[PDB]
Amino acid sequence: DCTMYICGDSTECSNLLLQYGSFCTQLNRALTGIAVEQDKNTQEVFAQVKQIYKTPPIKDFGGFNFSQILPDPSKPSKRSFIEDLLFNKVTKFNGLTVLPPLLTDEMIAQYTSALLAGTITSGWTFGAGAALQIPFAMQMAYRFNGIGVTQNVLYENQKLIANQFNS
Amino acid sequence: TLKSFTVEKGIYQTSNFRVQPTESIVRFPNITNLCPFGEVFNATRFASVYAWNRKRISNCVADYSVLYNSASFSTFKCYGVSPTKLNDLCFTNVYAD
Amino acid sequence: FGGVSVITPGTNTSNQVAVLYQDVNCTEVNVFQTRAGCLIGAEHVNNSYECDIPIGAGICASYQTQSIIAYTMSLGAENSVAYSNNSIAIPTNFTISVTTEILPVSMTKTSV
Amino acid sequence: AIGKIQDSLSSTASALGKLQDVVNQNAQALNTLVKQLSSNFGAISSVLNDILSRLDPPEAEVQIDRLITGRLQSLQTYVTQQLIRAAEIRASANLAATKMSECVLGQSKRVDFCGKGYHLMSFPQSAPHGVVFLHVTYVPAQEKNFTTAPAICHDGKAHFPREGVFVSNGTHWFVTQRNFYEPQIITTDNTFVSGNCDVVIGIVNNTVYDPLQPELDS
Amino acid sequence: ATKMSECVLGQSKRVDFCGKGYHLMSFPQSAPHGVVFLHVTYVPAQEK
Ligand SMILES: *[C@@H]1O[C@H](CO)[C@@H](O[C@@H]2O[C@H](CO)[C@@H](O)[C@H](O)[C@H]2NC(C)=O)[C@H](O)[C@H]1NC(C)=O
Ligand SMILES: *[C@@H]1O[C@H](CO)[C@@H](O[C@@H]2O[C@H](CO)[C@@H](O)[C@H](O)[C@H]2NC(C)=O)[C@H](O)[C@H]1NC(C)=O
Ligand SMILES: *[C@@H]1O[C@H](CO)[C@@H](O[C@@H]2O[C@H](CO)[C@@H](O)[C@H](O)[C@H]2NC(C)=O)[C@H](O)[C@H]1NC(C)=O
Ligand SMILES: *[C@@H]1O[C@H](CO)[C@@H](O[C@@H]2O[C@H](CO)[C@@H](O)[C@H](O)[C@H]2NC(C)=O)[C@H](O)[C@H]1NC(C)=O
Ligand SMILES: *[C@@H]1O[C@H](CO)[C@@H](O)[C@H](O)[C@H]1NC(C)=O
Ligand SMILES: *[C@@H]1O[C@H](CO)[C@@H](O)[C@H](O)[C@H]1NC(C)=O
Ligand SMILES: *[C@@H]1O[C@H](CO)[C@@H](O)[C@H](O)[C@H]1NC(C)=O
Ligand SMILES: *[C@@H]1O[C@H](CO)[C@@H](O)[C@H](O)[C@H]1NC(C)=O
Ligand SMILES: *[C@@H]1O[C@H](CO)[C@@H](O)[C@H](O)[C@H]1NC(C)=O
Ligand SMILES: *[C@@H]1O[C@H](CO)[C@@H](O)[C@H](O)[C@H]1NC(C)=O
Ligand SMILES: *[C@@H]1O[C@H](CO)[C@@H](O)[C@H](O)[C@H]1NC(C)=O
Repeated sequence: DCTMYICGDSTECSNLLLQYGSFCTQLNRALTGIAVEQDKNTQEVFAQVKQIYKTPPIKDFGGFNFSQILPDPSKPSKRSFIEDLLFNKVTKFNGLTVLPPLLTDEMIAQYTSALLAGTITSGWTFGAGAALQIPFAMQMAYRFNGIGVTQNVLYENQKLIANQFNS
Repeated sequence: TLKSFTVEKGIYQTSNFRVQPTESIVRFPNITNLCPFGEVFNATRFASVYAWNRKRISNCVADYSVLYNSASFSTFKCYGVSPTKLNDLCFTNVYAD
Repeated sequence: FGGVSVITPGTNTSNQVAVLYQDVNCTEVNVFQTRAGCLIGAEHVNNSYECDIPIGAGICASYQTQSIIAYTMSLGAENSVAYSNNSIAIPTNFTISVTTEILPVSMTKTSV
Repeated sequence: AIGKIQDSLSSTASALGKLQDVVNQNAQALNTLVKQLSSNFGAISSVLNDILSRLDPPEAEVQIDRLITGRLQSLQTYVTQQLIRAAEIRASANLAATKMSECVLGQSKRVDFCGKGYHLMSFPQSAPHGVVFLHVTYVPAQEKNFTTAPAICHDGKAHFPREGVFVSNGTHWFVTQRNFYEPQIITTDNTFVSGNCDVVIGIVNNTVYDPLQPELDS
Repeated sequence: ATKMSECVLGQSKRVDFCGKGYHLMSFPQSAPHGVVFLHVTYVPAQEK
């Protein structure tokens, strides 16, 4: 608050700031646009998928383990062990306030869970359009063919690639 | 706040809610001693210019309206503080030359 | 003390307003308590809808049949995927869609 | 789709909200710069001619000094938001130029760079203080469930498709391109041989047609 | 946003856009005031 910061609880000080025009209004509007922008930037970086996708209870992904990135239902917040590791490593009366974000950590985790489930179960088809179910071995075969590697390499070394991915 | 007679759909911050006080609390230590300003102003003899006296005054209460209502003073210019808002304040130490 | 924000639709639609007191409890001030502050005048609805007027902490307000309502904003329609190790979903028909994208280019050449 | 674009642009006036917001921000900045002239900034009057007509130079200089101080602070503040707004305008112009160069003049394979869906081409349109792109995209519409297998045993050898994925309608197995259902007979001209059935996980048994065998028999 | 759009929702062929090596697919993860990506890349190891 520009008014409370410069002239909190002083009528004469408020009268003097009224003589300077709208410098107070300009700085509040500037912080209003910044506060809107932050939520906006969160919106384009996170809400790029229309539907909330959820992984099936069957984890037969060709040996690929995703329990470290997929959310754990036991926790009240739907977050992963890795996400908890990231969240654990990150650390008044003068008119200054902190506005809460529009999307808090729970729906942020839900958006990331939807993106992860859609990616794992559909490749790029959920982003291109409707989500098309694809086996994960076939999806990685498409990815390997996308970089000039024949799919026989994956279909002969699936166990080795799964072990290296888990490691 | 928007300086317009038409408001578009959305949220707008307009004012600041404040709780207004209703009770006035003025507290000072209840010293009943009369201040020796009268001895300083009404001394029989004053010292020299270079050997200017300095009276330290403590633990007293002074009203300062005696300095106002007396018209004998041909020079009264207070510099760092307003002398009219003096009885509502309290200070650590006061020195009278 | 706390900031005062007014949630309203367009004045063409209605003159009804909803008042949010920022970052304070509903003690000093149809009352809904949110993490963003104390909301007075807006009804609380269990059903989730798309966000129209954002408030904060997942709460969005809208003017629906009429009164001002408040709800937790929805993230979209839930759609599970029938994933299995031996099933494929392949398109059989397609549509050609045209989308509009607008980007600013030039700002007004003001000389002072 | 172009008719729907025309109808949407005729109906929704808020589709050009970015351009309207830029124009409104410029207008608000200019209006703020204009209205800051009415402020006294501690002077007895905000009118320069009134100060000059009322006061002698020894005090009028102090008054106009306060006036020009407030005015220069307001002016340099205005110039500050002018430079910042020009900075995101330059960023948006660079993004639009990159978009048009990679999207109109070519076929960008970047996902969601030219709108949702598989990108085919785009057409730019003139706009006041901006440019408008009409992204023509390929979006699938109707789908169906099919049984698939990563490889096929013909004589113990593992067959993989050269392009596409094996599909089955329940009784017969076909190979088709990835983004459209177009079933074809699985032949040696569509698949290649690599490895054997003992390595590939989830391999199945089918028959691969050889076009050379009827030609040799006939 | 560009990295997530062309790296999670697709397979980018841009070098060093999704980490060193041949990019295949990536995982987004939630973070306080940020987003963190797990880029799975293809790296050759043994040559002749
Ligand atoms: C994926 O890996 C995790 C470990 O990162 C496995 O979880 C462990 O499971 C074993 C039993 O199989 C437990 O004894 C460990 O205590 C678990 N550790 C953790 C951190 O949960 C998980 O089982 C693996 N899943 C698959 C499909 O292999
Ligand atoms: C694919 O979808 C299109 C529409 O998106 C279909 O075209 C329509 O077909 C019906 C026949 O059932 C006609 O009455 C309509 O006039 C067609 N629409 C247009 C715009 O021409 C098309 O038939 C579908 N094709 C398949 C193979 O399903
Ligand atoms: C799967 O597709 C094949 C196409 O090759 C179908 O086989 C044909 O079915 C029609 C329907 O009576 C017959 O007239 C043809 O003679 C069949 N051709 C061959 C080569 O068998 C088959 O019926 C389909 N199966 C299912 C379950 O849809
Ligand atoms: C494809 O057909 C072959 C037969 O040509 C199957 O091979 C049989 O495998 C079982 C299990 O190991 C053996 O008991 C049989 O003796 C094998 N047959 C012969 C003739 O040796 C093979 O399993 C089939 N593949 C699938 C996926 O069904
Ligand atoms: C000095 O004497 C006069 C006598 O009228 C008295 O009014 C005054 O209060 C005395 N001194 C002071 C300053 O207290
Ligand atoms: C007000 O809204 C109505 C539709 O309810 C519309 O037809 C009319 O043009 C609007 N008028 C204004 C002032 O925007
Ligand atoms: C509001 O005040 C009550 C007082 O009993 C307290 O129980 C409650 O937790 C407070 N809520 C908030 C939002 O601080
Ligand atoms: C939501 O429904 C529950 C019953 O399941 C009820 O107790 C609660 O008051 C409802 N809340 C609102 C805002 O309607
Ligand atoms: C595919 O099968 C699943 C089985 O649960 C079903 O829900 C889905 O609608 C089917 N999709 C099509 C296109 O047949
Ligand atoms: C798919 O998973 C099921 C387990 O439900 C298993 O019985 C089947 O053999 C698997 N098929 C392949 C091709 O991996
Ligand atoms: C290839 O040969 C050169 C010497 O000509 C040697 O220095 C290099 O290490 C060799 N690389 C491999 C992969 O054997």
